[PDB]
Amino acid sequence: VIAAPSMWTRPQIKDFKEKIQQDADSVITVGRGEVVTVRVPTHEEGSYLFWEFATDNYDIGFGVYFEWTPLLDEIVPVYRRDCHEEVYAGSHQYPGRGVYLLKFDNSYSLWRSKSVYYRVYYTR
Amino acid sequence: GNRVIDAEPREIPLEYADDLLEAMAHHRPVPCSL
Repeated sequence: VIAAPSMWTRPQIKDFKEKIQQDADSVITVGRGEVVTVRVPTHEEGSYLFWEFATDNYDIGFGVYFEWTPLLDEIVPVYRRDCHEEVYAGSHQYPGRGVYLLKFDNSYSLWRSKSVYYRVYYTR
Repeated sequence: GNRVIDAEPREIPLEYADDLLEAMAHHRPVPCSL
């Protein structure tokens, strides 16, 4: 079937951001009421997905879906995360060949844009 | 209220290994569902 993911946190948020900042495409700017989907294909040489993310001043909705290759599976349901006080991270086991959809939901914010610091991984 | 980005999964750097030790030392599980 489909394996449950693990999700955790850690306090080194200023450290994390400084490493990520150095990369151009590892920092997204989600606008007012915006929803930025990040399509992360399964690596043919991989069996697990990992993710790290954070923001600077405000929270943001975050969840993860899985697209089979339009059949979807809700890996992590989209709820708001306090990724501005601690670094949010998690892992999940590939169920097959597909594309992970990392949702950064801001639809609920009428005035504030969110500066997302993120990075994705994989393990053999 | 929508935008799609494409990103390849990177590989865990060997440099950030001491970063995984502090993680496990401080990793505090959170619920996936609230």
